[PDB]
Amino acid sequence: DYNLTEEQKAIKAKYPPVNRKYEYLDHTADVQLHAWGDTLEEAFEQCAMAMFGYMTDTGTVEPLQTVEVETQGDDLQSLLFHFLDEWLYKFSADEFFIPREVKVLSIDQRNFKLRSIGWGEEFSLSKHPQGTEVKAITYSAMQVYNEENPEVFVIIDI
Repeated sequence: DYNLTEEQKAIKAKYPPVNRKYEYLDHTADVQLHAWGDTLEEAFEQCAMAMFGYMTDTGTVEPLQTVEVETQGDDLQSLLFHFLDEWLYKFSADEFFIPREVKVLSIDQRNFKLRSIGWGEEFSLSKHPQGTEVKAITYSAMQVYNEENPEVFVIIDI
């Protein structure tokens, strides 16, 4: 939860809220993200939105521009890692993109390939509430469950 300007509240009211299927467990130097959904694809996209949700109130981001992230791994855990790593790099460099919403179109469970898409705009300290900088994705405790109730767990450094 953040404190919003009047302008930020107005943008949040103009766009549909994103359903939140994630939660945080805070520690001194890192945070565990837990995300879930009806599909593994939904658990992945919720994990990405949980990550960006730690940096700002993504409800205040306008869905002006579209950005695609495609990636591969050697298993589902490393696929998740590189998926989050690539989205974090879209934010931290180049176009400094912050997604309001992320969608995972497909995960190839055989080859560990993924296609995803996000809608958003350039991050800006004046338009977007300041949250906490995500310094890195860590790989020490990736967890992926891909049975009846898909869910993922990841630790990010702050």
